Amino acid sequence: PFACDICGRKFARSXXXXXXXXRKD
Ligand SMILES: [Zn+2]
Repeated sequence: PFACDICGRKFARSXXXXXXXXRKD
């Protein structure tokens, strides 16, 4: 795994890394 800064949570690698929703909301 790897963690986000902005979430403080663990995730995989995942071509949905389409979460670039850290540009607009
Ligand atoms: Zn995140």
